[PDB]
Amino acid sequence: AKQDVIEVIEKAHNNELEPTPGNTLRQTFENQVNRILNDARDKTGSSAQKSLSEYNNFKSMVVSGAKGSKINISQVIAVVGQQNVEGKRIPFGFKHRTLPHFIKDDYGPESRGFVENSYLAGLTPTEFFFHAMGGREGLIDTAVKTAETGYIQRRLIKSMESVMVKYDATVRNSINQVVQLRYGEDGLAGESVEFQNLATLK
Amino acid sequence: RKLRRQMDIIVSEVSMIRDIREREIRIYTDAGRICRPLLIVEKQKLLLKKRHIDQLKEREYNNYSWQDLVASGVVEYIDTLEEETVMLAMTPDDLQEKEVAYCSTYTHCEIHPSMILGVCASIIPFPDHNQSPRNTYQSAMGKQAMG
Amino acid sequence: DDEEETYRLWKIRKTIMQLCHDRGYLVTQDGLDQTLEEFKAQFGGKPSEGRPRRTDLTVLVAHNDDPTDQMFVFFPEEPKVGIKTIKVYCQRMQEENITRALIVVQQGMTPSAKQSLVDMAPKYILEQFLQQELLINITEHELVPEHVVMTKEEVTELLARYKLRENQLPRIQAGDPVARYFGIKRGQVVKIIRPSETAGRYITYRLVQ
Amino acid sequence: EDREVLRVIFPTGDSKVVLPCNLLRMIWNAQKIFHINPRLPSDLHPIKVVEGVKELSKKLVIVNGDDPLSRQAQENATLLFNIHLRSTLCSRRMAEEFRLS
Amino acid sequence: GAKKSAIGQRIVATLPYIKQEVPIIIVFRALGFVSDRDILEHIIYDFEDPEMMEMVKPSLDEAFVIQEQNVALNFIGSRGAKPGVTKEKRIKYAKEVLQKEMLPHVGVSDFCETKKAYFLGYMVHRLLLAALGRRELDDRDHYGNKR
Amino acid sequence: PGIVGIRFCQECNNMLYPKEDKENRILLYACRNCDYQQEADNSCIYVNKITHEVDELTQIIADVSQDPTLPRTEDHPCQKCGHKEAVFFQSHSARAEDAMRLYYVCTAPHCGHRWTE
Amino acid sequence: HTTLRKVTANTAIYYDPNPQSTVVAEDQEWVNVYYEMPDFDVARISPWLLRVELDRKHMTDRKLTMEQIAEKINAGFGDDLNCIFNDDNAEKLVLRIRIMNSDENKMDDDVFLRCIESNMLTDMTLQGIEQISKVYMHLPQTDNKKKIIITEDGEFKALQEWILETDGVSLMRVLSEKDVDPVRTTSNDIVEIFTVLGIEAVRKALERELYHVISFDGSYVNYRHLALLCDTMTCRGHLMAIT
Ligand SMILES: [Zn+2]
Ligand SMILES: [Zn+2]
Repeated sequence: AKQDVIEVIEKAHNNELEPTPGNTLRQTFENQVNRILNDARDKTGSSAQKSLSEYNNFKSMVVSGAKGSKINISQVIAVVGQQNVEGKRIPFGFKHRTLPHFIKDDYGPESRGFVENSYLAGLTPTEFFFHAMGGREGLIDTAVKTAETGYIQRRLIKSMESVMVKYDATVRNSINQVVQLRYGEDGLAGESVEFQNLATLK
Repeated sequence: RKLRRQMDIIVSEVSMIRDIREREIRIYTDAGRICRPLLIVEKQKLLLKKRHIDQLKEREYNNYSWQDLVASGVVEYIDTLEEETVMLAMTPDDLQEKEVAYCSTYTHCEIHPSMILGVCASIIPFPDHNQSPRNTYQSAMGKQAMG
Repeated sequence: DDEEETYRLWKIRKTIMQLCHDRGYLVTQDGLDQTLEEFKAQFGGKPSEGRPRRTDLTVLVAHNDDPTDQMFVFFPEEPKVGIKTIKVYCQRMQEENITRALIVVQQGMTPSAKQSLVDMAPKYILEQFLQQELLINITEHELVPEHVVMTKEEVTELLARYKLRENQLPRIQAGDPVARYFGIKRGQVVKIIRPSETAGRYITYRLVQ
Repeated sequence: EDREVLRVIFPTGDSKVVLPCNLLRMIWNAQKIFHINPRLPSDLHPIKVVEGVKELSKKLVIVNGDDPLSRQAQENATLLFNIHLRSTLCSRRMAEEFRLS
Repeated sequence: GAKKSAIGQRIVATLPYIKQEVPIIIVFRALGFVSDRDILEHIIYDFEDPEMMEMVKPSLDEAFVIQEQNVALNFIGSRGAKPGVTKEKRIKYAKEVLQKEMLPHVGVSDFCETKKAYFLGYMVHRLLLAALGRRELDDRDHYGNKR
Repeated sequence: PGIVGIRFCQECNNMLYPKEDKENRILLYACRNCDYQQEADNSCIYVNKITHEVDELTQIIADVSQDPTLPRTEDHPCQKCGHKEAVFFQSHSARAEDAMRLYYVCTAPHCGHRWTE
Repeated sequence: HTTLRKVTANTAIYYDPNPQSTVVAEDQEWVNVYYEMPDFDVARISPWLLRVELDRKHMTDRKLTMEQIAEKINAGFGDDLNCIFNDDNAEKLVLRIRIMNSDENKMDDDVFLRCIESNMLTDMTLQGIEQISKVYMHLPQTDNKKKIIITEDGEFKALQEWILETDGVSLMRVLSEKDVDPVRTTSNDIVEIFTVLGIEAVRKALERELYHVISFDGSYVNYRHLALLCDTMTCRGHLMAIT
């Protein structure tokens, strides 16, 4: 993978990289490098999930859905993979380089935040820092979204609070104005329904 | 840079920045800047030799300590906006010839990579083996521990 | 060019012939379906320096129940219209004894004319249609359910069944593109028949206020 | 007539719907409770499957009324359910697949 | 508009202790440079680059009407914290603004009007580079910008 | 065409402005604060490059060759003096349109030759 | 939306005393060609020249004709402006411009001529619909955007057809244009559906948007609860924000 990223990088230095329609040459380059690196971590993930024995306990917690997902096994055994900030690969905090160690204008997989080590073998120093940059974006979202999702939850209730199914079975808000002739248009409480196929259709 | 490494006219605290493309040079004596020490690398060799480490090993009753290490030009304080003009090597390993030269120019080497962690995150064993929010939670629960 | 302006005069005429058909005015089956070349044969291709001048495009359709009622669809030739222009049209409606008529405006109506339309409620009613609002029949879009305007007999029987006052229905304001389409006036009630994925069909009633 | 209505209500032919009672489970429950042998020929008259759903569909009442406005508003409320309930209880499926006694 | 389209991009300074904005070339003439060759000599360090020349040109046409130093100080003093009753009360007021509250780190005293000229021309020079795009916009969070 | 440029008066050192001579149909430049006039040699006035294909070799500074943080290859020898070290970098320019093209700057003292491949 | 600045290479204003002067090297050829039989110069030719370049890439990309641009410029500004252009033979594609001939029959000229440029480059509107920034073209792989036809056998056949997806919306004009599908065209923006297709289309197009953000995660919320929220909002007769 890291050798196929060096070819895509070398093709763009000589201008041989042709932009995909609707995409800046920076947008087509940031896509082709993400198409390669995702296939890398998607391949090494599925190569790690073939190796697990029937007696493995991770496979026991994943297969029954009790806890964990198939993508946590990949990162433990195989590769943690690309680390993203704001949906984009790690940006340049310094001038044209990510950390003091890297050389200016290094777009290679290591410089821009791809972590090729698994939590078991342990992350190298910089991969530890980029992994910390991708986790901060998780902590922040969880702190910000809750206060928005709670101010919306309060607005939806105060506007609808008094709508109720009257004895005519017509749904009417607090004024007696008619919101619906029957509740939900079929007039059925929502807890007793199930999914079904029509089988005459199609 | 030579006068700062001998600490003659310029305290080690003054930071100096040559920005080539815009042609400026900046010298900040200002207070509040934040700077951490680094080893210096001249050519491909560290300026920290073995004779420096033997004297520090015996540091007791030598009256020979960090300030006598800084005054020999071996270590250097480098604040942030001067880290934009520097090439750092993680360890002396990166200085040796790898036959495929990433960079031959390394101008400073870091003392140890694990000094990037604070006081409450320095108590975690093997912090690089954990998902990143899990070193952040221990920072919160390391301050609440009965002891 | 003049091929586009001949094509535009083809939609506007066609879409209007669907209004008059959906409001229940007698419209022949041939006038509903016109191939452009057949339209280009009747009104002759290029409007500019050509036989259609934007006048003589006028449409006179008679209501299904009453042959006397009828209606007009007027096409002004001016980019904008003004009270002196409408007063010409209203003088024509007075001449031919009708009441209801339509106006298809190219660009917009002068702010003094819009009130002049309201100035006559009982005697004559006129409706402003921008040249674009007729370029497409919104009744045939997927989002818009079938609307049906209801007779007074059916609204009385409705409000008795559910025992509703008139103001307890949902509303559809008279400035609504599907209110203009069906020429609905404040106080009428419309019947929205739309397919649903729970009931399989549902009938909503909107009052127009 | 119902197969033409469904293709109007469900373009893209998504057949997965949410309805009040499960027919395929309850037809399947009345096979096990009554010990029906599907290898054997059924005794269930193919008319009494037809006259029984018609008499059923009248006993499912969302909207109560005798008015022509009340009749039309039930046929719409129970529309997609009576369509589903006439697919699975069809006189043929009872003779072949289910073989209910 | 008719004027906005023709002019192009005009540069303005928002000074401390002035109610509203002031054009730039008014601020250089307030500091004692009469000619436009001297004003553009501080802002644009190389005249052979026309790309910058075209950037500044529309900001000379906005300041064209005030050609004199003492007219310009009066242009400023009109906008002060309170308008001076007598004219020379305003010119005395605006000059005290340029001496003290204008860029005080360069100098507070008298002939510093030259020292304030280059550096204030350097703000206007570096604002062009980000308008032409020959440099990166400074980063709000870059931790070398912090004290 | 040319990107043109300013001209200054020789007395008050102000900005000359282009104006038309109606009698002789000859483009003139005139300061607005004096009577000074001068004949236009260039005959072009306002020129604007919208496509703005820009030559970076003009902006690049030869001093860039001293930066440790830039990469360098001995693959590409210098075109002038035939020196093996070349320190290459990208646009480093906002509003560059789309360019990943590398620009090369020759190392060794005082050569400073700057090429693009 | 294609402004004339999209296709323009560079622009320069020149001073020409007479057209046959041609301070530029190349123009002199075809300049004389049009002035062998010069027309509508009867008044006089304004000296101030505006000479713009057009990149053949962007010209051939959008299938633009120099004659087409000549029309829209002359039509937009009227007879106050004269326009002259190359054949495609020219490797460098040039469009000459001059001030009104009859204007010779305030604002100066070079100032007023630069005021025309900065108005043109933004305001020309050569093609398309203003407020439409970009339009993407792709074949959808999701069965919601795939046209699905009932064949002669009654089967559902999902067809792949090209669909466009615009950045920015003006719905009323997009629907009106030829070959664009009136029925199935839709926008996600509500208020422009309200003002165009009615309050009923908002009742449906709102429950199609809410059902998209809720079921995008793969999560599922019953249709009953979506339809009541869209009933409470639109039952007053107009869009009722929750605020
Ligand atoms: Zn002068
Ligand atoms: Zn060389």
